[PDB]
Amino acid sequence: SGERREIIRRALNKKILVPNILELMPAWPSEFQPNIDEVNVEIDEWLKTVNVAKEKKLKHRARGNYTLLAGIYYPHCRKEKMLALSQFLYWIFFWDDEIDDREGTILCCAETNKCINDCLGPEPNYTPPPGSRGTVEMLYPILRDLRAGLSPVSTMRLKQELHDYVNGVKNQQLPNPWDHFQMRVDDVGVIPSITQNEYAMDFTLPDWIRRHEAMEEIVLQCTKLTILLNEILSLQKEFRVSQLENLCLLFMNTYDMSIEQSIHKVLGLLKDHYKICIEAEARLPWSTTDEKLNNNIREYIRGCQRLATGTACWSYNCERYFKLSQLNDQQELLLDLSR
Ligand SMILES: [Mg+2]
Repeated sequence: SGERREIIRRALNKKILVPNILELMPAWPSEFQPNIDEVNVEIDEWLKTVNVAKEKKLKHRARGNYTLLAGIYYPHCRKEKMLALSQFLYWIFFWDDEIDDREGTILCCAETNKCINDCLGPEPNYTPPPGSRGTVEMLYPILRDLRAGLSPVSTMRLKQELHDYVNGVKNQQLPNPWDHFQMRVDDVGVIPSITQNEYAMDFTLPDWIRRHEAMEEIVLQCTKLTILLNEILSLQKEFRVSQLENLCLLFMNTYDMSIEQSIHKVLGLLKDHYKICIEAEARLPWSTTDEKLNNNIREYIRGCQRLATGTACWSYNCERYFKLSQLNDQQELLLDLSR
């Protein structure tokens, strides 16, 4: 932790201009669900019922505005689907925030995993146990509404992915950068939002295509790309609260890279994984005859891409990570690791 102090020292008050990450994924457009505004109104009415601190809810609604993120993740869904999808993102940010006490983390993950089993398992019960904490209580109806619009095929995936997320977060309690990177792969809750594209677009991907090596690769690359652009876009926010386990800082620590080189290395990894992913599209088992099947493969991988581009584009349109003033007229971001 002299280790800590030296990272803090080597990056304090550094200012780093970041190129528009969207440009690094040039073939993948960002779009906006056209009913975001009417959904936020309903999301606003709904949040009044959520047993979370009004001031915590508003900070998330104002600076996070996760309905806008859902609208970028699922820009082509119908508005009726937007409600549950948005509700889901408020849950995962409230829950993730409520964690960031070993005893209390263990207890909360156990209750959350139980909620997931109770809602998405084979003997469903959508009634929260009495005394449930607010971030667990709210999840019960949200998983129920999502389950109502998924096939059991997609349901089963969302169940595992959520469990994986929860258990991942329970298991986070200076790491080698590659160690940090890989556990974020088998943790971060991007893959639940790939599966929720099935809910949004009212289709199911057959397991046999999902297990195909190109499809798995595409999911892994878009998960990796989401993590990588998030490592850069969140460096300011986490450095200021001395969350020093950020891939950039960890490249600084392990390899004695400058922060500039470190960010630059992350930007190259992005470019690498973006081309790996594009190449995987050629190896997908596209059908010669089945249009609907091929329309299902297309929407699925569009959800994968939109998760990387959407995470970036949303971050460029909300204040969760930096103040939007920090963007120049080229969507370039001046990080300011001042404190
Ligand atoms: Mg982050």
